[PDB]
Amino acid sequence: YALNTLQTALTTRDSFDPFASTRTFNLAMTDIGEMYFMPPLMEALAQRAPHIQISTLRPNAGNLSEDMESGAVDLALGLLPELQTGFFQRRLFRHRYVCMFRKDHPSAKSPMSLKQFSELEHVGVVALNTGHGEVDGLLERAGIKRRMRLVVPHFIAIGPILHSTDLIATVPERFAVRCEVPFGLTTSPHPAKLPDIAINLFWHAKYNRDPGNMWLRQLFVELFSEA
Amino acid sequence: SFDPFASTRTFNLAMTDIGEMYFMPPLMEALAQRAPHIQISTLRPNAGNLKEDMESGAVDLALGLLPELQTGFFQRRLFRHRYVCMFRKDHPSAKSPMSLKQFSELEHVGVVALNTGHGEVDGLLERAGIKRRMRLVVPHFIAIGPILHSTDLIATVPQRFAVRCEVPFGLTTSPHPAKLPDIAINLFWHAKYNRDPGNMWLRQLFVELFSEAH
Amino acid sequence: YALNTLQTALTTRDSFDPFASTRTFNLAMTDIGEMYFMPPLMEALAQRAPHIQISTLRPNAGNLSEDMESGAVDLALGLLPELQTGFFQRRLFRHRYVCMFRKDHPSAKSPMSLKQFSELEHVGVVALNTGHGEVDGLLERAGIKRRMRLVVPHFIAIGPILHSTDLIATVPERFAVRCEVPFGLTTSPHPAKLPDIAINLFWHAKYNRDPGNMWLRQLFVELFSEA
Amino acid sequence: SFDPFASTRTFNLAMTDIGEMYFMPPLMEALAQRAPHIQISTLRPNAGNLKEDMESGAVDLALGLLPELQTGFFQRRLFRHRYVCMFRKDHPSAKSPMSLKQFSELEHVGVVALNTGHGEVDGLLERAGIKRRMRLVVPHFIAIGPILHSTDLIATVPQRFAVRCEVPFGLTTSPHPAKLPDIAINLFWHAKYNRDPGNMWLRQLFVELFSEAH
Repeated sequence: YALNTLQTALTTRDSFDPFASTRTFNLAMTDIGEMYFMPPLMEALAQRAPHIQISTLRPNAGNLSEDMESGAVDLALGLLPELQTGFFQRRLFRHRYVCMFRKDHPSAKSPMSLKQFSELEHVGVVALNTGHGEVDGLLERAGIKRRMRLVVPHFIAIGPILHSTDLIATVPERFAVRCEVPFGLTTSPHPAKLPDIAINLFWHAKYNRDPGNMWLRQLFVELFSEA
Repeated sequence: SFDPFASTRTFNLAMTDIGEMYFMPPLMEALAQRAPHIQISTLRPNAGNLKEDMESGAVDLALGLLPELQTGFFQRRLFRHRYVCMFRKDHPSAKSPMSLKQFSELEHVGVVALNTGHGEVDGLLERAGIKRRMRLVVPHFIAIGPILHSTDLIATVPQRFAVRCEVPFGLTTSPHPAKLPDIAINLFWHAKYNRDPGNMWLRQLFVELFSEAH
Repeated sequence: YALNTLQTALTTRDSFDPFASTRTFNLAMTDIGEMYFMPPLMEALAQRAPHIQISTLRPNAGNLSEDMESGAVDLALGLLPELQTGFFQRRLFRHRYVCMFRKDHPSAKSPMSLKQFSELEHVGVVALNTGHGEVDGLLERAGIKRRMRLVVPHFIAIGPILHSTDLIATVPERFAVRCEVPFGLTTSPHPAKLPDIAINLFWHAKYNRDPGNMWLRQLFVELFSEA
Repeated sequence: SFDPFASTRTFNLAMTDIGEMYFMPPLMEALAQRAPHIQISTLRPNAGNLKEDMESGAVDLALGLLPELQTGFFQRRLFRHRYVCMFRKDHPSAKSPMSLKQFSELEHVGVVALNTGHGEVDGLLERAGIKRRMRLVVPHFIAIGPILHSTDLIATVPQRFAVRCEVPFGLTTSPHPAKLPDIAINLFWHAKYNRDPGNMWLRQLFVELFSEAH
């Protein structure tokens, strides 16, 4: 603790010029994260730091905690409960779950009732080891019966699937927003009581005062923080 | 015997994220009318052990390149797709067909796509001396559509991914200026299930909707 | 399947006279279940079947599935997702979660805000391997910070604790109802979005047509079913 | 050293359900003013391995009868409580002090309370020839208060449980007509933590609020 903090503060830190910097920042995030964060982020970086490189990865890949300590991963986004001691953290926003289907669905309504929700057919996404993976069990434990026509491991094909079928889906609202116009889809408030999931920004304490890290962090907070 | 309109069976299909985006929408549309009570579920080829799960009937069919699947597996060509180059339709400079000169001047989103046919792309472009300004690297394909919509980035991408993205994200494609090989996409099943009537029927459905032989 | 169903229907079944029956029914249920079900149940049985014996047990005790097959446990109540094939089932109601504290609390309000909820101190109950055990993680995953003054494994002492302190608790609403008057406590709607939990009545298929089982079942449905 | 008013420490106390209901309300009331920033957490003696968890500091103190805790543990008597007999105050016939004759005529809720001092009760009443009409048997004590409130059942119950239930559930007690032994309730700690200042302080708090020596 002590000999580490005093060492991380006595070393000369690498200055950061956003206009000139050529450095690569590595960020951890889920697929929903990638699709939500990267478009506005890359748009902003085009005007603010034109020569940096961004590279993303999923939290499960590599060893996240240790990669963050060594500087190999600069930031992490999501829920990530395993990041505690050694890690600073800051809530960006709360995902609220919502209900999605195609705009010309023959029966689906907004606001959808719990009764209709349970009559209709569904595409589910497993989303293993993320907070969205908890959704199927939350619904099962509320005794909300679901005709599960299709289950997929991840979110990539949800938009296209809902476009061509009468299936409905339970998705984070920021996913639905990135999907409504492109695939011709509406949402409804979720008729089940689903809990929100907090999305946080995490950095290791070694880089709490690194100027480049501080600069990217504050960007994330600037673009994505609702607080 | 196997009756599509009454069957209540669960089929378990292994495919990549491109596979899922490409096969599933038209497949589910077909099933709405042909097998209203079956259940489909997908998984990635790297999830679990694919060979063993297919021998045991946990996984009914696999879609993709999949050179590992040799002995004990039948396979049937479904299509080849080329790599294509993608960008937003109102890109300030990008043109179709795009030149190698422009390709190398412009900024890119790469996707790593590890343990997949699409993961060879970066290596093949390096070895051909094709330099690339890699602004953004991502592991998978989910975010490419929206990223391209909101930036002046360009992506190298399988043609059938581009088919699912062009209209939705307001994008255009160009034939790829680099000499990239085509990717064969095959339907796979274990020998044990070669004559299983339910397998046969779904196999035949995939051929019908996705085979470009004829 | 087939040789079992035809065997369980060709055997003469034991008649049931509620007024005369002297038989012991064994029911599985959680502590919250015991406190909610047993008082009204025993009250009803005093007038309907005065000579039967009831005995309860927790689902984790013994081997529940196998004990139900053999007739050693007659019924089970709760969520119990492990009971599927071989088991009939019927939803009694849905637990909605609620917020509890003493009626003369200096600061607590109804309806409590999410902000106050997170300012105040809490008693938590772990409730391992039940749906109520999921609550702490649901709140953690919504980024709802909680000053956890006290944690207890089970619900027994919640009423008394809330009576003598300024702690608040997150409890099923039927628990709160069995507690409000006795311990001088109010509730508030929960400011967090918590999912309901379904409470079901389960019986094995061997006893689907046993008259005694059928009789107790229909009693549970009669007293406790909100549908 | 150890400073109550600033300490931010977590103490982990093993006790039964009666223990929890009895000790925790007055303990938490005392701490509100004496140690506003500590954290308490409880568990049952059967949960985990108690001996090993106390040696390692996972569990700071244990409250109860606990004859297993011999070598490596100090202990201090806190109180003895008698068994008592409980029923609703407007019971149609039940009287205090209750006779053995009435006790055996009336209907009962028993609690098994396995692996606990209170679990000996059923056996002791059988061996004394005291017959009992056991209408309801439950494993634990949670539901007894409400059950007694809504029925004409009677329960044999530790006196300190009855102390927590009498007024809330509108109940009365009688000294028990059977010859049941008292239950000693002791405070326990591992030898290793005999001079740990934080342990010492909480130990002393328990003695202050719960010791009936003086």
